Amino acid sequence: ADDMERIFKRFDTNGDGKISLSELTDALRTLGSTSADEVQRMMAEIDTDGDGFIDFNEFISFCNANPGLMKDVAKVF
Repeated sequence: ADDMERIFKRFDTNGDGKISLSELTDALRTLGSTSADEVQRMMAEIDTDGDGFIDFNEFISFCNANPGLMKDVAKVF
């Protein structure tokens, strides 16, 4: 099982290692999420400097998985 790891490695298929948040924040609701806009407008204030990508540390900074935004999203689809 996995909460965010099931998504991280999923988006981490480019070649470098980071994931385009702009694509993640938009590739969440399409899976069944709900609070996608919560980061869609705060993906550059959570950690990302502005480039539009994240290695891992910056990716987990948003994956609080508190309310169940990530704890119940990697199993949805």
